[PDB]
Amino acid sequence: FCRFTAEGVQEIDYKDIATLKNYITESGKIVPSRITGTRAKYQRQLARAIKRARYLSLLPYTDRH
Amino acid sequence: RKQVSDGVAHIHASFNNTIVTITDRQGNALGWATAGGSGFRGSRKSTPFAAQVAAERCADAVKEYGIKNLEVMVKGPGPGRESTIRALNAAGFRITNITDVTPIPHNGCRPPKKRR
Amino acid sequence: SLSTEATAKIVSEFGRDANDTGSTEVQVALLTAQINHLQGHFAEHKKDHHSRRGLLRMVSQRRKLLDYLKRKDVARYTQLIERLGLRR
Amino acid sequence: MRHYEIVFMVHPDQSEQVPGMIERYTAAITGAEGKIHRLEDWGRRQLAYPINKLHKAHYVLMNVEAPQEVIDELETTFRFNDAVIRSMVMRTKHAVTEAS
Amino acid sequence: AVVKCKPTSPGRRHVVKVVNPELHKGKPFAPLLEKNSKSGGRNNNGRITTRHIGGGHKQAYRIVDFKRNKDGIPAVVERLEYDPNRSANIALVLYKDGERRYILAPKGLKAGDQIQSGVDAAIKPGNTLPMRNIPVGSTVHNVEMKPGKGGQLARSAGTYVQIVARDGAYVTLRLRSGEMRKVEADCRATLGEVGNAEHMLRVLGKAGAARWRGVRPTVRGTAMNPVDHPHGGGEGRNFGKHPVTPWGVQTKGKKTRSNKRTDKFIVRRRS
Amino acid sequence: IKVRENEPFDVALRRFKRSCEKAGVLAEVRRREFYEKPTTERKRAKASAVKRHAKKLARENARRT
RNA sequence: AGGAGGUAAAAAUGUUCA
RNA sequence: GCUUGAGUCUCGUAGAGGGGGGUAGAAUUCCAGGUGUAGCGGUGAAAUGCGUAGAGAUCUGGAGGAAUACCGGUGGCGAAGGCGGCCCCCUGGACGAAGACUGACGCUCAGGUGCGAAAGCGUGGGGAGCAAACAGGAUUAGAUACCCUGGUAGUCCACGCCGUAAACGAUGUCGACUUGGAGGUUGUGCCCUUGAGGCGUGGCUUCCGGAGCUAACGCGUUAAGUCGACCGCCUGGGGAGUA
Repeated sequence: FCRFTAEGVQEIDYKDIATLKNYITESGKIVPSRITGTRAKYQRQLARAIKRARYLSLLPYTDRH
Repeated sequence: RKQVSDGVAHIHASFNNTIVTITDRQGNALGWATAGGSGFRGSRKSTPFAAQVAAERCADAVKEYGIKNLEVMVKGPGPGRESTIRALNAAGFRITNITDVTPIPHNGCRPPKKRR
Repeated sequence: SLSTEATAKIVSEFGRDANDTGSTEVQVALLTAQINHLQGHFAEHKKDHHSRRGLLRMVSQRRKLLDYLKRKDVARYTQLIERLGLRR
Repeated sequence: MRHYEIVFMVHPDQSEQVPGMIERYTAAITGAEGKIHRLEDWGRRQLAYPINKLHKAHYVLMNVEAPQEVIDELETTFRFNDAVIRSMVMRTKHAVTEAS
Repeated sequence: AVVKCKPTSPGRRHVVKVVNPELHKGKPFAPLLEKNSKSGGRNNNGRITTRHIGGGHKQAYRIVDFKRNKDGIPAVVERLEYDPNRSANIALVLYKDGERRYILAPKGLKAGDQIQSGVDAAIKPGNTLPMRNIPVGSTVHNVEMKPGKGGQLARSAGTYVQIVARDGAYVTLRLRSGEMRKVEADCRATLGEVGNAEHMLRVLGKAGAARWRGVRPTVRGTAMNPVDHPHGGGEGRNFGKHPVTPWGVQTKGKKTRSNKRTDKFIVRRRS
Repeated sequence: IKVRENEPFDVALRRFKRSCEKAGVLAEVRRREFYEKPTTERKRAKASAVKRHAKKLARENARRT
């Protein structure tokens, strides 16, 4: 339903935790594209963003930490 | 005795049994009760009603310590899991916060092929 | 994998000028430049099988051209094999 | 030369000794004509999860542009320097300078 | 280079030669050499205490610096030698002040590299430095037990010990067998592993191949008479006895470890 | 995975657990590995899913109801 | 409407041609 | 000679394409220690097994090995086999844009050469989990099976070998032509980005379907439609893909 950088093109950064936490559930899971209404190309960069930020301890792997 | 104020209840609900133990916030256990020791041998061993009396018989044996509020950490899927906490709600305790600590791996070791 | 300056050097050397980039002489030398550079890659690793198939392709693409050049112009063909250093 | 977006976290206590370190790493880089773009020192913030123990570490972003040889010089000073824990280097994409 | 020979004769058809083309094909450094006679397995009393020893090719002793007491004097690896008293190869290094010494040659160490010892060593193979300067999880060799003692563990071909944990003044290492020893933190260790790891791929082939290594024919106890070996006797290869040594001690499963003064350091026994 | 409803709740009301996973992935990583049926049964999953989508746009008959 | 948990231990054989 | 075949050069784009080196978190098992106590585990039921030496459960710490949850989708890439945690180095191919260049250098290809899941074989390491063989307990008329508890090779790594699969869209490869509808994915140009966009232009890809085609099922612009070039292959069943 909703849209994002698909119209107002921008590069999804991993240091940006503000826009990044919208795509993360309370458990610490990556939400599917079939919900957020994002494009496939921007989704993959976003998935890579989560994995990079998770490595740098900016986002939790799970909520049992 | 020690008279511990608070405590954390743990529930290990598997598919064929449920062993509910009550410990404090530091991890040191203070008593437990199983559905396998409350009679119920076999088919009844994996039932929510058996999970009910397990929570009741664990509500006892911790009387020496008398804990007011209780944190709940349920673990694993199965027949109990929900009837053990509702029975523990009516047990008299003060359920603080209920959580789910199921051990989900990130595709670690390989699970069996069994069952046909 | 042939940086732009290396590509620009050989192209304006084996042909007429920078305008000449598709002639047969140009192609053979430019492909040989990639193979000579890629020789270092398969010196080690030895198991990068997928990229090798890319090498064998340009190897035969070179051989298709040389057999064309000999069949069309043995004059320039003889001068190309001596300037590039191949053809036993 | 290629751009880099290295990010390395240092130990909490050793954050009192970190400022001099940034200027030490950059010196070897510009010594090899490596241009620097950012130097954004975030500061000691919370670690979402325990790393070898002790959370709340100090973050340092560098955003460097340098030759390929000087970075392995730089990342080897990360493995064997136990003050700095969990380093990470990245790709170019024409290094930027603004976000925090 | 694990090269297998060609059968031009029986006894040469199974031989697998391990050749290293980088080994100096000349003579070793004369000053660092000294004679080394053969015992023959005979002690002070002249009796053969250790059986199966004698003959072999005459070899000289190359004094190898295991200790590594030089600090902050960068040396360069000149050439790789062949040592008939080891299993690994020895590198003839040259220091800055003109000193020449023999050291064990690690895996990645080609003639022309630069090594150094001391606490100011960079973490690079060949460099020797105390274990509280070496990162935990690293791989070392030629490790000591007592500070400045010399280095006993992991010294043969393709051998190495792993620093598994470090607590205070005691660093626990995981030896090559699987033992989990404890050690003084002042014990110097050399980074990397011991080179020439392809040594174990070598097969001797001839019976004489072993004869010039110094080994000597080993006779099975079953072939003997009862007066020589507990096994002995028989009238057609009979045994019917629990396997033992020539001295009546049960072999094949019977621990002989009994030190008790050094088990304080040993954490876990091999398995 | 973590609920409080801080003070006045007095009832479980945890629908949040089933919303994450808790059982769908446990009765999946329980047994039966295969490495084969995944691509088989999930190619089977959306095969029938597109046809329920097809008759979604194909129930325009009369039938009289 | 859209998605998750649970739902059958044991039962073999049947001559030939039409 | 020429250019619409083919190939090359300049600029960008997407991707589990490939090889090598490090790194991370969850979890399983094992080990040491504290709390604490009669069961635990398993199943249709049960038993073997583990357990008062003190398990299971719980908490702290440690060691390993293997696999990468979510993202993940009839999504992407590769000749095929097949490949997905993160990062770095080396490196192949494909596509698009506006042009220039060479000038038919092409298509196919017996023999030949290389790659080629898994299982298996050799040398040397590794070994948590899973698990042939095997053992034990059941089920049973019997059960050298299905089920349960254990468990070796193997599964993992490096270097060779083997060359086989329902290696399958059961559809050889290249090229031309012949109505459409709805989605997915990745480039590109123009218009008011006036607002999650509108209209054309390419590659790859999924489902439904027209003519035609087919024995029928079904295929249907990625054809099994209409043609061309070359290659491989079949000639009743079994014997036998054996001697």
